[PDB]
Amino acid sequence: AVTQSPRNKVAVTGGKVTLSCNQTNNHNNMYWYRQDTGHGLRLIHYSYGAGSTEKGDIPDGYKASRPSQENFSLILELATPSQTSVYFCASGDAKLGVGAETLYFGSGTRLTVLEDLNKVFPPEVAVFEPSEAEISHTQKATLVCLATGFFPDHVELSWWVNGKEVHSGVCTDPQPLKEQPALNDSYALSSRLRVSATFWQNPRNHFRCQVQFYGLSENDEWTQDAKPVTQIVSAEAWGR
Amino acid sequence: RTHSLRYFRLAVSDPGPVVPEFISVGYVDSHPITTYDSVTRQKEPKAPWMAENLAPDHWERYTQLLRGWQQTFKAELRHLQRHYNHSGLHTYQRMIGCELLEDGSTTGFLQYAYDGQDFIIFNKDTLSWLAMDYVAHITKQAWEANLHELQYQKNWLEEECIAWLKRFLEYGRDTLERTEHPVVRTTRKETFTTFFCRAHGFYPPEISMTWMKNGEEIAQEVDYGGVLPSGDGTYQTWLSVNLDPQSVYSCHVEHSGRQMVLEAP
Amino acid sequence: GVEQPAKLMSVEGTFARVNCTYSTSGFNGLSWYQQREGQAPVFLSYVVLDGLKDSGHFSTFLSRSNGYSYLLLTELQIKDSASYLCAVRDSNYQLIWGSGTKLIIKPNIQNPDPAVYQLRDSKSVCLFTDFSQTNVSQSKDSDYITDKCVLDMRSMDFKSNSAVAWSNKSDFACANAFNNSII
Amino acid sequence: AIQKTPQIQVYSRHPPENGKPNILNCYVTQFHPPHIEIQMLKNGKKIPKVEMSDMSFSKDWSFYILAHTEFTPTETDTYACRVKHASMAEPKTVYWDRD
Ligand SMILES: *[C@@H](C)/C=N/c1c(NC[C@@H](O)[C@@H](O)[C@@H](O)CO)[nH]c(=O)[nH]c1=O
Repeated sequence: AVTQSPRNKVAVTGGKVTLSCNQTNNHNNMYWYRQDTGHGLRLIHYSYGAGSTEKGDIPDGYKASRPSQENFSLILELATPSQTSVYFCASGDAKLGVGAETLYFGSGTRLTVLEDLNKVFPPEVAVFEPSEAEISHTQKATLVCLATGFFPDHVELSWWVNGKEVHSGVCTDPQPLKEQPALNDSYALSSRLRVSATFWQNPRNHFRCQVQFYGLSENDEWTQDAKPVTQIVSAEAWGR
Repeated sequence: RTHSLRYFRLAVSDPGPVVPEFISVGYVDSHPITTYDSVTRQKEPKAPWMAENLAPDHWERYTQLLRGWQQTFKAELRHLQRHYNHSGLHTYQRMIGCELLEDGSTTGFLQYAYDGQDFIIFNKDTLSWLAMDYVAHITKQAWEANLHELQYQKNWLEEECIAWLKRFLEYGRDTLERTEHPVVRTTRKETFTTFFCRAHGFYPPEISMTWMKNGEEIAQEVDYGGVLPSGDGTYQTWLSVNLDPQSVYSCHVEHSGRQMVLEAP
Repeated sequence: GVEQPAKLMSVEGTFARVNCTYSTSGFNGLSWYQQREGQAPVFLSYVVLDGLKDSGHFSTFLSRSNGYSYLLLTELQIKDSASYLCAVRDSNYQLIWGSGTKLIIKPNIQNPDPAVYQLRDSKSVCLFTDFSQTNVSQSKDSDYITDKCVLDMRSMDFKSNSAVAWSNKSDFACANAFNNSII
Repeated sequence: AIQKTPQIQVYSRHPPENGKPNILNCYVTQFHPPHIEIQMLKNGKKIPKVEMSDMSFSKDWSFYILAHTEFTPTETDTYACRVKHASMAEPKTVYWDRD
């Protein structure tokens, strides 16, 4: 229905960031919100039709344009760290009056504006084998994967057992703990996978912890030493 | 007494001169307060007591809504002309508003019109739309398919609309409750004799004129001209009585507590 | 303009009413949205007249004069643990968004076996599994404690409360009596 | 589709006085469709200072407009108000009467 591009972005202070939105629902109204911890959803710019563009509650430092009916891009001419937020694009049918409007939100866009891109670190995945005390006691393995030392938190952990993305016994931490609370803090995230010991006894069961990291795009500058670009890091595991 | 707030909308399929494609004008007690049309693309106050009490934010948000509502309203005219297989010039009109009567009993109305004739009428008590032709029936079933809207309509027509009106009447109470007394004179137009009793320049458009025969007899063979507007915000009226050379006529005029009796030669 | 709680707790399989109290100038509607962690808000219910909207697996009440509405969520499961947003429409048609209430659902465990295991690394993390009233706390020195998590092994009726604590060396141990200290 | 014949009413804003300046009105009402042409006349010629009010709405789905030109009445000069509307195949002219 409603999609957003780019899904994640890591910009520098004083850069050009264009967050575009596209809709399939034939709606004349499209919006741009930002969700921050203390405040609720706050409007930035909206549009009631192709070409028309109006201001919202926070138009400071933000520009928007609706080239076609289906597209309403949010332009950040001069990027600044105070614009780091998760942005949401919405839609609404203008035929249902102006009061009964049901906003159809697109998925988030995690934007992070940094002073120096040298702080962008990719994660390090470590997969831990179960305990024999668990198998003798619970008869369920409860494996654990740790992804430590990544910044920003634009990551997504996923388990891939024998080529299939399992979602049964997976409870990944929803919020990644900061390594130490000092501004850019190189968060780490944990996740647990709890399979039956029989699934662990067979040495043919292949276990893996995949962490997708959304970092610097290829159209960046990393002339110093590493290139922490968008990559997938995983650590494998086998049964015993 | 009674007070009302109405918002009309017009859509024509031929934006000719002196008639824009989309017009929307609000009225309070038959007095223009607001205006919008596709030529200006901006909501503006039609009364000075509207521009002084409504902050510049109220003239910036409702413009955006009207700009969106303009696209919707012109779209609905196209959709109807398809159902009727109509081409050329056609009118799509809308009336919405409430009126606050004396004794507190409020009402709420919302109805559409196509080519001057009623098209569909909303019932805030039954939460349903009334259709006049089969095309209006297809509209009814589509509009009655989003209960979020019908319930929204009832709230505005009953709660929200009155709050605006009470707010609006307090604004320009000096103008809406003004009192200007008439200039009443009597003339003589003989047959090819008819006496005329004319009043001029009264703002409260409720004035009584009764032409009295002898000392006490209401002349029943009289003619009446309505309270025509003048242009300066005042009104005017006249009344005639075909006389006969009898061996005494007097015009009785009362307006806002000023009663005046006039001769008649 | 719109005020809302920030937290709510209720047992799995029971209900939870989430409140909303607006102070807008006018009122044209009240809409509830569900936003769940990384996902985006999903419309739930819209209410503009006074009364209760029996939508089935949930309900919505509105009091116009009091300026108050609550969402009654029933037959709760784990997937329903999210944040709930109420937005009200201004007299000039502006959505005033609330701060959102984070509803957390307690996983009812039929066999609480509080046991802390030590996972070998193939680095020794510590797992605190099978502990609802057992509240965990991020604790101690600079060197890491996580919070409770619910995994629903769909093969069986298993739903275990797990937690993982690790430290950068420091010669810590899984048997280190933590501040939670459920014992 | 549906056309309602307009109602032309020519009068003066103030009591007429032959020699004293005044203003002559033309109050056209109860007409639909809203497209209309109004011309005021003086002894046959077209008065070029006709000022028209903004078109107003009515509860009965008709429209009304007030057209007015400043003038100076005499005992000989005649005035009228010509209106052209789709409800009529020819323009209708109404002359002013003072009495
Ligand atoms: C600004 C004062 C102009 N308002 C205006 C309106 N206002 C009423 C409108 O809010 C309701 O009709 C709507 O909520 C119900 O759908 N209506 C109108 O038709 N034209 C106007 O200019």
